[PDB]
Amino acid sequence: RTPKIQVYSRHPAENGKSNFLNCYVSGFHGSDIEVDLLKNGERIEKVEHSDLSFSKDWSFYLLYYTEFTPTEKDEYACRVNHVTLSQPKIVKWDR
Amino acid sequence: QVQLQESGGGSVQAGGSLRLSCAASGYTDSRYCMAWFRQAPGKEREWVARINSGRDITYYADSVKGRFTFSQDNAKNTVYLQMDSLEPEDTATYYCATDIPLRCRDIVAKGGDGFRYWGQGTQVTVSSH
Repeated sequence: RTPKIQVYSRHPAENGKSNFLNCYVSGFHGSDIEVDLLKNGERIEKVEHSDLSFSKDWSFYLLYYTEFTPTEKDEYACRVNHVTLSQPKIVKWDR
Repeated sequence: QVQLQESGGGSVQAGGSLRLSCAASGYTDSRYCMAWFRQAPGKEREWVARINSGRDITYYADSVKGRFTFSQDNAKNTVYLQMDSLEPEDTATYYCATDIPLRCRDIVAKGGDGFRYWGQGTQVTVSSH
């Protein structure tokens, strides 16, 4: 029904080295959908994504990603707006 | 330029509730992130809470998690921090801090204090029975 969201880094995170932060989103009827990556709750500027979509059942598979250098204390999250959602869903990165 | 509106402090019986309030005029597009610190007698400064400029992400100090919650007014101009289940240890002066999203992004969420624009502080005194 509503989108599935996973948030995870390309590697076991270590601080001061370069890794990638991924947001995988999947569901149905995506033409409208808006996905942001967040650092300390504010949008990350340069972010890329790859989209895969099928008309038969209107399924979609999106992957938003950014090269980032994690630290001890910087918090990172994914935000997703969709029609099915009355209010945007947030998923916090964990480790 | 940026003017803070910060309010709500006063005296409360322990176990009671108290709503702090913050807003700021002067920001471009009224877009600004916001955090609360408090200073109590006998302790260092303590970070309490943080909300982002879009107002849909909140981080809280473990010390207040489950007790303190951000909300917004109907008009959306002001942000509230609802403090329930107050204890005497929460007696302190509370301050809010604001800055533009571009800077806020690099101000660490739990603890970061690099905000340019602060309130003078509102005092909360939590007495026992």
